[PDB]
Amino acid sequence: MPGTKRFQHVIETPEPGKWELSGYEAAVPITEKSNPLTQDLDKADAENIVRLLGQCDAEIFQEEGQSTYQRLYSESILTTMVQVAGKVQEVLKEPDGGLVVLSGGGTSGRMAFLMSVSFNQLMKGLGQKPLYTYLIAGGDRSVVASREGTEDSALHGIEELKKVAAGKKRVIVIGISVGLSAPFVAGQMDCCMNNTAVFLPVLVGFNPVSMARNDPIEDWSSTFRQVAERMQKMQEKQKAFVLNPAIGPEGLSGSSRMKGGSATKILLETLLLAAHKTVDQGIAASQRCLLEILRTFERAHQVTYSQSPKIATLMKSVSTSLEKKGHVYLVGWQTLGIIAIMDGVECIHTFGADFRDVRGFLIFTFSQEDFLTSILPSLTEIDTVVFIFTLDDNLTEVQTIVEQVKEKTNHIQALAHSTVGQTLPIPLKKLFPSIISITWPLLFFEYEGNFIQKFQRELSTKWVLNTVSTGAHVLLGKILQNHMLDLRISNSKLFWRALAMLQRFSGQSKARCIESLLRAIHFPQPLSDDIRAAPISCHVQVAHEKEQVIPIALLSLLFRCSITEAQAHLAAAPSVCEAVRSALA
Ligand SMILES: O=S(=O)(N[C@H](c1ccccc1)c1cc2ccccc2o1)c1ccc2c(c1)OCCCO2
Ligand SMILES: O=P(O)(O)OC[C@@H](O)[C@@H](O)[C@H](O)[C@@H](O)CO
Repeated sequence: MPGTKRFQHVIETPEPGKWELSGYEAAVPITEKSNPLTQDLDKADAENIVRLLGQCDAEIFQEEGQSTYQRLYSESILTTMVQVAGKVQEVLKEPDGGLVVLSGGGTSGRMAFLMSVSFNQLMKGLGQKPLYTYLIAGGDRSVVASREGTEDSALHGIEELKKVAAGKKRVIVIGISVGLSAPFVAGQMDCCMNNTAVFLPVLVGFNPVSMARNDPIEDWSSTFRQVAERMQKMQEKQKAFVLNPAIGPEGLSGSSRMKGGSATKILLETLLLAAHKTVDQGIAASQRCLLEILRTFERAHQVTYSQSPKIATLMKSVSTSLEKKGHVYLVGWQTLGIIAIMDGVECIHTFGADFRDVRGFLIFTFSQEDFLTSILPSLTEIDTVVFIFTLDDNLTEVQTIVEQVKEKTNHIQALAHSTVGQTLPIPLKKLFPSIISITWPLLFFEYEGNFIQKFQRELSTKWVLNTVSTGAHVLLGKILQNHMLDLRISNSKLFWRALAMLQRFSGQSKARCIESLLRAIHFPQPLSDDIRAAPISCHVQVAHEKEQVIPIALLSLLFRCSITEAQAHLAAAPSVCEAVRSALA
């Protein structure tokens, strides 16, 4: 019947109690799974939220058990990392005509960007010409914008890759997709494989290839799964690589900006730095050079979450200011400013939040007086301002800007990174009562700009900010168990996540979930055979423009009622979250 093909890949909803014996659950990609540790995230207080997320984050470093998924520390992964270092090196030895591309959509593209800069700094620092570039879905503007719609075109990925790959002779394309999901990346990998004289593709993500997306890509003939399966075959001859450890599910189901983004840095910085230090030593990269770096990153989780109580506090003050319709500001210097801005933007699509609700600033790029004159005026008793810097920063810029803000608001808080035995100028010190200071041991660093110190701090800040922004919103009751029910459908992945969530929370059939979703999307238009047969992009484009789509679909199912009825029931309830919560009961 119409819509049969569009929806063929969808698994049937399991009967009550057999979620598993169906094999529905064994098919849920790890990156889409519910994390058992957070099944009551919607009840944890600030302190537990920090603990549960710090624990989810810990799973990146957890080793493989004995019939189960390879992980970061597994020998198959580390060995692939070695052989990939190997190949970066070949390009490091012939810079002329050589290029290294790091590419993803959304947070994967964001991660790509940071790391491209870093490794270009390192090559510059040695007086060599920078060989790194990034690519992000929607172009460069996406790096600091919520633009969830642009990951959906394979042609567009291939375009940008063709652009940047100019008249280069040797090109390493590291396609980064956490879910092994983004059509943007799928197209690049496939293009690399049709020209391995020039291209070497390395696919990075955190699902088994058996769980990679297998739904049709609208501008492309093969699926992500097929693309990845073919890369895996080429790996035996070292012409493609698939680097895909399991890190376990996200604490907020499907929120791959968290662990997936963190693991992406951890994995690739490790690997790239190894390749660099070892080319200079004229020695092959080895599992042992990778491990040193991996273990430093693992200390970095420990170090970072040593400050949990102060993390939970800042969480409370972020959450308060948002429950009172105030705003939260994130002010930080160099690369940590950038990470600040990434976190705030991501709250827009992740939580349905205003750009002003949690916003980031670099000293978006608003310098000292500029920020003092324009942003500083608009503050308020209930707002929160957050300062994020190292002690190698312009601490005279810092204390000034804090001085002004202190009058306009008292809920200030800071996150400061020091090597041991650096001290905080006593003015600054007096301005913060419980400060989140994170002090790092000394480590022997090979290069000019201490790139290993940079990676530790960026990562630790990411964890802190992610855990804060995410927990702030959970506290406001806006998450259901460990799902964001009320998301904006802005791409095909998110369409599938909505449909899966409808099956999960209603328990009702596939066909009914699909119908209720399309009805809620296209209302006031009824279901026609055209709509049923439409490509998924048509549904996304209409759904993107609307509110409460998923809650309305779910009410419809729960009350076995029409869209008209569900909408009017929603409007006659204190809140979305109450309407849904009470219908589920
Ligand atoms: O397009 S799919 O091949 N893959 C997506 C996916 C794969 C890899 C990374 C992210 C997302 C997906 C597959 C999938 C299977 C079970 C439950 C949720 C699911 O989400 C797909 C496969 C099966 C699906 C489904 C979608 O829609 C939701 C309901 C379950 O049936
Ligand atoms: O890396 P993927 O699986 O291809 O995901 C790419 C993007 O959808 C993803 O990063 C999204 O922007 C984030 O909001 C997920 O929290």
